[PDB]
Amino acid sequence: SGAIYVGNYRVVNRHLATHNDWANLVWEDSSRDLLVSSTTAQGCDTIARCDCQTGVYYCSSRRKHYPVSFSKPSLIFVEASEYYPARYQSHLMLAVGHSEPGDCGGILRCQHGVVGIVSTGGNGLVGFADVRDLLWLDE
Ligand SMILES: CO[C@@H](C(=O)N1CCC[C@H](C(N)=O)C1)c1cccnc1
Ligand SMILES: [Zn+2]
Repeated sequence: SGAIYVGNYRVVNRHLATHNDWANLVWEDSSRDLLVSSTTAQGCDTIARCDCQTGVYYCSSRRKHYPVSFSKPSLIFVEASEYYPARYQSHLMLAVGHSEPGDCGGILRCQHGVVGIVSTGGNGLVGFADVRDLLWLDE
């Protein structure tokens, strides 16, 4: 679990969105595994606006933050899970690291701010849904 809190927005994995998220919906995209809902209180996270390929992510199944090198956002084939069939997920970045079911939502960040959140795992790989192109999160 986990979210990004920027401005009056909450960014979560679409597959983990709650009823309150759907009832206060701003934007959602199944192909990216992202959903954004509106919040009453202002958040403290800032979004990175950069081309970094190195950063640090939070892994809840280890209680640890790990430094990683990650690929540029791309269209990647992801295996069937309880939440989606096997399909192509867009705007996804991969790295080598631990990610098991429950780690979705952990933040990946670089020197400029939040880059994205954990969205996929297994086999010693972790995938992150990028948010750096969503410029509207800053206004
Ligand atoms: C977070 O890791 C899970 C994962 O990749 N999922 C399930 C949750 C939905 C993910 C997606 N974005 O399509 C895929 C996972 C699965 C299967 C095995 N190990 C780990
Ligand atoms: Zn950066």
